[PDB]
Amino acid sequence: MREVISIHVGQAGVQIGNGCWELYCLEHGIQPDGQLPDAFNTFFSETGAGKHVPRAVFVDLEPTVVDEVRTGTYRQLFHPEQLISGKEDAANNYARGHYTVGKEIIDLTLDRIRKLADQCTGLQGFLIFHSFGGGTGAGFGSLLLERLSVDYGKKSKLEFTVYPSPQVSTAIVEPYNSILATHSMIDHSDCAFMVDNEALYDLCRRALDIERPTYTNLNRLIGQVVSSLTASLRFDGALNVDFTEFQTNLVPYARIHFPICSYAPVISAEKAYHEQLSVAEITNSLFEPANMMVKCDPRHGKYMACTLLYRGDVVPKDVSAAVATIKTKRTIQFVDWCPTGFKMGINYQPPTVVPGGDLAKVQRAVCMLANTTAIAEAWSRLDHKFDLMYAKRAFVHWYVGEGMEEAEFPEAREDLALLEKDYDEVAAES
Amino acid sequence: SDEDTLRSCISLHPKPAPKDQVKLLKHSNDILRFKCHMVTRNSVDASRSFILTYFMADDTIQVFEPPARNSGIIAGKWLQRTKLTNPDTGKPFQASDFEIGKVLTINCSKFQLDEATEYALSFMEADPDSFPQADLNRIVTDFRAGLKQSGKDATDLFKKFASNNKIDVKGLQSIFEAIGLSINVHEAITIFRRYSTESKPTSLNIRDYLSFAQ
Amino acid sequence: VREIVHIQAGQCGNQIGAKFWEVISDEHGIDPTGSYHGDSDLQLERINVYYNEATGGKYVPRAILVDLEPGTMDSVRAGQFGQLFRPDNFVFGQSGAGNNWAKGYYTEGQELCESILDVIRKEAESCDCLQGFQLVHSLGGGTGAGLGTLLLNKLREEYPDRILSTYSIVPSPKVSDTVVEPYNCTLSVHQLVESADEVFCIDNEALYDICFRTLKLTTPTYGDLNHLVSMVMSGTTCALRFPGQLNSDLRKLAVNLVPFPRLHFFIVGFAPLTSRGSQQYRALTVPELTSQLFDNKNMMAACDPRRGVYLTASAHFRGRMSSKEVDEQMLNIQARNTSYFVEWIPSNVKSAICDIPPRGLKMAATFIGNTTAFRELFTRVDSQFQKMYARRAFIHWYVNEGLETVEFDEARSNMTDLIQEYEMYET
Amino acid sequence: VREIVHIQAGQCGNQIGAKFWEVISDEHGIDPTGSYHGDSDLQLERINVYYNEATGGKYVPRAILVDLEPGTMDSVRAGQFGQLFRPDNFVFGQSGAGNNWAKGYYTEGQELCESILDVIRKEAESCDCLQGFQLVHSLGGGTGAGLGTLLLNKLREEYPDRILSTYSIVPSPKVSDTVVEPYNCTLSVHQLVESADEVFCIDNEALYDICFRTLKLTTPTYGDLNHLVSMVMSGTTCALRFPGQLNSDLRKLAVNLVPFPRLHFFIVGFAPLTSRGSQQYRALTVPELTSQLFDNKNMMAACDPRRGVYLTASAHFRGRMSSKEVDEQMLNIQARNTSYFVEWIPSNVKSAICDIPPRGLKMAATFIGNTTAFRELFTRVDSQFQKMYARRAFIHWYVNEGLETVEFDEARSNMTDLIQEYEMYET
Ligand SMILES: Nc1nc2c(ncn2[C@@H]2O[C@H](COP(=O)(O)OP(=O)(O)OP(=O)(O)O)[C@@H](O)[C@H]2O)c(=O)[nH]1
Ligand SMILES: Nc1nc2c(ncn2[C@@H]2O[C@H](COP(=O)(O)OP(=O)(O)O)[C@@H](O)[C@H]2O)c(=O)[nH]1
Ligand SMILES: Nc1nc2c(ncn2[C@@H]2O[C@H](COP(=O)(O)OP(=O)(O)O)[C@@H](O)[C@H]2O)c(=O)[nH]1
Ligand SMILES: [Mg+2]
Repeated sequence: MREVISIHVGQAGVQIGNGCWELYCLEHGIQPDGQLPDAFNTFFSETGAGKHVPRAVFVDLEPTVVDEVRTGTYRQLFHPEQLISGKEDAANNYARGHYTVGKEIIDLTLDRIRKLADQCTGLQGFLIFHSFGGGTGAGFGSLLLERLSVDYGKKSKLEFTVYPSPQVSTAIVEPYNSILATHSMIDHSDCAFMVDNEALYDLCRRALDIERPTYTNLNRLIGQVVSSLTASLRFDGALNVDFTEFQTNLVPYARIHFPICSYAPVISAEKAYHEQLSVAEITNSLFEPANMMVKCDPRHGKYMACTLLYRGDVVPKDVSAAVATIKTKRTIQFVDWCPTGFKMGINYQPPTVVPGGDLAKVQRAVCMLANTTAIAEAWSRLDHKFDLMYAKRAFVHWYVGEGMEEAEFPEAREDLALLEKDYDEVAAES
Repeated sequence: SDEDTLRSCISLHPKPAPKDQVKLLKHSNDILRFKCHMVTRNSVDASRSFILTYFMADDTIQVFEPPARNSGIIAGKWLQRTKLTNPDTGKPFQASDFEIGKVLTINCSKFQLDEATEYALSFMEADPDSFPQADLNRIVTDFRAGLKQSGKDATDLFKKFASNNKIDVKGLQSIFEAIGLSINVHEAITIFRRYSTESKPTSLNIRDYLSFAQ
Repeated sequence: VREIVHIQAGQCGNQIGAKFWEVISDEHGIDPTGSYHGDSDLQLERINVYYNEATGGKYVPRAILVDLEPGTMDSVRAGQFGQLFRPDNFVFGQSGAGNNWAKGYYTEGQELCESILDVIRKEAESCDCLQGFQLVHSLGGGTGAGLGTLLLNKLREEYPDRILSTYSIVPSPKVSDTVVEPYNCTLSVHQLVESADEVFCIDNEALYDICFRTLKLTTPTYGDLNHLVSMVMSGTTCALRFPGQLNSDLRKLAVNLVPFPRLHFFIVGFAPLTSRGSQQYRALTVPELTSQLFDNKNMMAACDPRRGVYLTASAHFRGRMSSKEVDEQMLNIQARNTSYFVEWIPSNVKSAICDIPPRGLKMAATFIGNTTAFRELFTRVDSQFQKMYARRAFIHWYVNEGLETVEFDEARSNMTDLIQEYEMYET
Repeated sequence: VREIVHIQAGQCGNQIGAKFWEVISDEHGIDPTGSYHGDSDLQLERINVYYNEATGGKYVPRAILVDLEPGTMDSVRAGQFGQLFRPDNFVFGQSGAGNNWAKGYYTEGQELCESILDVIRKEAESCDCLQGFQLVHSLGGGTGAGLGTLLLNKLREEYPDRILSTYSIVPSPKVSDTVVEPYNCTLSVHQLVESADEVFCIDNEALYDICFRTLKLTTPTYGDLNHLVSMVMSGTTCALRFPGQLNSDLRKLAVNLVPFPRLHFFIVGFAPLTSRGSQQYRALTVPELTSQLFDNKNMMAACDPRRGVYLTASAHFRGRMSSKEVDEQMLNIQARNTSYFVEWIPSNVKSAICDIPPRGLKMAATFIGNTTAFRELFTRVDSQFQKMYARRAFIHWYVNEGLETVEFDEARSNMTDLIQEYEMYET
């Protein structure tokens, strides 16, 4: 009917891809072998006999993470062509992941993505997952994005990627890679979402009461957001929301596109009995800074445009009252030159829970994606960290030796400075 | 008040009428609740469900209407606790007049009792003297006497009047009518509560009913 | 076809009005459900005065319910005749009563006034005619004293011609249920004098006294006290509802009993009343009723007439009796006690006769009078007002709402002149 | 023989259209399979108004369905009355809605327009006569606002004489479901003013307000919201379908209600509306019907008439009833509230009576009016549009389709002149 293709690059992309696809199978009711014990065509293709095959591509320059799936339980579901593995990873180097090693495999993967698109008669967009700090996430993702832009043109390329955390960091060279990937992404991407692990750790500890989270717990929370966004297309609802509808309302300018993510209710099994969790409670919780998946306070900035998606037992009349109460909050800021600011989506299919999962069985749930100037706080932090390292030229030799010309470093710094100006002139008022 | 009326008649100084302290102090915490609906020609009011409250400490009837979503009717207390007199008998209402299946005229409006709370049924069972409708021994003896007079095997009655090998309240009424004796809906529910081997007494089993029948 | 609109405001008015509708429903034979199950065709002649007809053969009363908190409506829904009232006629707020005249008049009064008036306009313009309004409220309270006077002002503006007859309960002089009543009462009176045509004052202490003296009740409840008030409710409008030898409606009552625009506060009383065990031995006749009516103990307001003088008086009789007997007694009672009547108005006693008496009574009578004894009532509230007005601190609760202190000075000045007005006419 | 062609566009138009086709199927008594199973011969007199007949006595409606994405189309297929619609009448694209007026009008509008027009030509030329067209679409969206207006202009070119009556949804002023609405609404207004003869504006905020105030539904869903709209389309065309004492079709409505070619935006209202538990207390008659119709709360568009003045209004009455009582109400309501009508047009209120009322209701009425209170509606979207247009960014999504920025200046200019057009006729 209409199709969406998911593309995963890097360890983080494959790890999130594992969590996302297990939720899709449970929601639709597909066994790990592809058989059954609707919206199947959206994410899956019918092989001819009883098995279903998903529309996904897994890419990484090292075999360990990909080989986990190949030996895992879910190995039967996927096509061997979809699982593409390189030989040696980029070693946290943008230059290595872009020019020398990335170009060894770029045309191999693009053929498989294009081959999958031939079966997608109603393809409406792509989903792409990155880790900004990683070499493959940035260097290889930039090369893939640049190619897809000219290969397909006016087809939505939506991104859901991992922003470096404000203080928690695992790679020293991370500020270098993130800025370099910023230049390539900003012009080619239709819209890119931000999440960071530091915010998720606090959310996965406070609201969901788990003291010692792993990457596995964080991936499932990410999986819920992707399912909610795609639900409006997969299942019936009083207000259908398409990718193009998301693209038009959320982004006011070409370069302001970056939204932020939130989800509610996020609660444990014990507390569920004590709260009714009607429309008013879930909507109010979406706006507190504690629930943001990006560790930045919206009170520092303002709101340009927002989108809400409702799932389950929701009546449209109660939605209007909830958002109207939101408008009365003086704790929330909006720019005068955008009075309406909201699109609402209501879908009937409730969320699906996972065996050994972390979330209770809530009858209704809501997801929010919103555009705010508060993200300018995040860009400044990365900008300051980069300047100290580049002032003393702390890691330039590694990048130059792998094909990089040094002139790229000031240019990528310049575009980020222009982007920071863009968010500031938007925040101005007339 | 009418109690003051009796005081005025009895003595030249209308000394205050004594309230029954023994009944009040013992039965202060005892409340029986019954689920009922109106028997009226109005289709809208006929679908309204009510809960009746009877206070034993002072013999008052209180009627409450639970709130129903998308009903369009302002629910709430439908009748305050009141010392109401039975129009049928001309006497103040007593607990023995409250029987399941018995239609009660309250506020000269017509109410049919449908269900009773677990404590109300248990309390009525615990005191058969004041609640003949819950006296199971009388019902059992009458049932046995009627079966002997009719000469009809209970197994054949079970086969004839049971749906899916189970007896409903209407089925038990049908069996009683076949014998030739009446059964009140309160009596049948008491039979179900005592004998039925399920958590919710809605049906009877063949061996269980035969134990009640033999 | 002289329809009358009834409005209940506040905790005190609603409870009395609820007891009022039981009597009217009983007299006309109206079922609590609204069906008619009476016994005489005469009851159906002029039921339009108080009732409207529904499609399903039911009858709906011309009643509007007003209060600031929902607690009072829920009891009315629990009332015996609760179903009778029209569901949309219940208009209520969502705030505490406050027991504050300024808060009731200004803060919550304006919000409710706009909603209430359109509810009233529904009943007011749905009938072939409308003679007068009928309000039940208390003056010592905050909701009925504050908001009730506000609606009284608006009703006069839209309907100047109609008689705005009201029934009020006065704060008791010995022990009362609220400390701040003299503030609430003083402010209300200024609105009451200029706007309302007819005001009847009722005192709870006398209602205690008569129950103890005559009815001989040692556990009287608010049911008995409100029931006695409901008798005068039905008697005054009874002339419109039933035929009689000499008809006398509200506008007749206002013309005769009111000699000057401001001297219109009235005292009321009802007969016969007997200890309910001794009723068998009473030789109840027309002269016996006359003995009760003019007896000071039967007066519903605790202002002894003997301490003042009378200006006008009127009595109604319900039932079949002699016309000469009724007229003779009023001549005798006027001449026998000339020391309590003004020389410059002869024939101070007005009469009327009604064909159908209330249920259970072979005949019954109602008495309404005006006298200078009201100066005792206003003295009690005025003397108290001066004491706590010096202690200007209670005003701070009224100040926070927005009431300006000169309103206290203005209201007492009007009340003081009203006291002086009854003083000068004694001469 | 006055056949009417129904056209639906977009998400809102189909769901409203789907609910609308249920009601008239119920009124005529059409089984969901398409076979007639009604109860009166009067239903078969002029069934030609809305339904076509196949070989096997299977009635197929004159419906054309249009959308850009199949998501809305498949929901109609699984509906209760899904089997009724003609399979070839479903015309749909294979692209996202986009919620962009420029994309809907130009890029995907041209591709679908040629195919859609031949589909209408099948229905238009298959009847002995064809009175007018009837469009249901949304203005805040992209498919109904964009492609619907494109089809509206083409329909005018081929069939200038026929009445292009449309039903539209107006964006809510407080909180709405789309950010970019002021662009889409303003651009659609310029096309609608010159092309469409009759436009009815419907707002969701009134629908929620009506259900909460009157019907007491705690959770009113779209099924309830579309159903209230569903009555109005049935009531207007009823004069065609059934006999009466004074017939009044669409062309009569436009002649009376439209004084000038550009002042034709209308407000609609329906009566009676009563809570499910409240109906037993009501005495539904003609005078009670008139009370709701002219009450401002029953209006389905959030434009308070008292803030403006009326020019023309028309009312229909359904049910066996005295013609005199209907005519008197038109006179009284006009003379009672003369402050809200223009002196220079007498007899601003039209009346018409039809014999057969809808199911369940013993008599029902429909109100359609024209007033200057719409100046409030267009001021809201103008003020938002200027804040939209100063921040020139959202134009980016419209320019890429090919829209010139001069159109935004043109669209506001024409709509601005529409605002002052209502201003001057108030004098
Ligand atoms: N939230 C989340 N982040 C992850 C996860 N796995 C990896 N990451 C992110 O990935 C970063 C490390 O880089 P990689 O995971 O190796 O990504 P890469 O681009 O493939 O880097 P290379 O292995 O050198 O090719 C860490 O800083 C994490 O932030 C995960 O499971 N969950
Ligand atoms: N006689 C009588 N007095 C009452 C009743 N209910 C309340 N009151 C009196 O009304 C007085 C003031 O009450 P309040 O609630 O403030 O009246 P409101 O605020 O004007 O409606 C108190 O002194 C009460 O004793 C009743 O049912 N009967
Ligand atoms: N009342 C009502 N409004 C609806 C319904 N469906 C959609 N809408 C409204 O239509 C507006 C725009 O919807 P949209 O999807 O853009 O319609 P389209 O693009 O023209 O097909 C939204 O603001 C919705 O509130 C419905 O079934 N009932
Ligand atoms: Mg990697």
